[PDB]
Amino acid sequence: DEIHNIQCHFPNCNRAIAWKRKYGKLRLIDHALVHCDKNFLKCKKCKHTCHTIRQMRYHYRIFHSTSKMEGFGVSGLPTKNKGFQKIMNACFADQLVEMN
DNA sequence: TTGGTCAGTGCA
DNA sequence: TGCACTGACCAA
Ligand SMILES: [Zn+2]
Ligand SMILES: [Zn+2]
Repeated sequence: DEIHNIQCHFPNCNRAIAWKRKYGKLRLIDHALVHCDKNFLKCKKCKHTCHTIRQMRYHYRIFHSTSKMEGFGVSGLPTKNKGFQKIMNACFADQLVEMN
């Protein structure tokens, strides 16, 4: 369970993500969403939507300073959506197989 | 300012 | 096991 870099397989993406098993899937999903033009992340306190989990972290920090960010793991994401799955499998298909 | 990254981990 | 959340460095 030592940190190893996982190369993103999105076309022309040169980013690798440092990864180990305790981390789980979320930071890989989060990087895959950088390549996504849909807005699958929906705020639970207002109508705002955005592309990545990280952007939603920044949204709660700035716009909902007294709220706890909740339900933004795998279990709370639209993992059965076909467009979502396409982006995931374009980036980290090997690591995001058992996502559902 | 925005937020992509690393690093981290208690508990089911 | 790995989920789903924490704090923080630093590029743009
Ligand atoms: Zn990538
Ligand atoms: Zn909001």
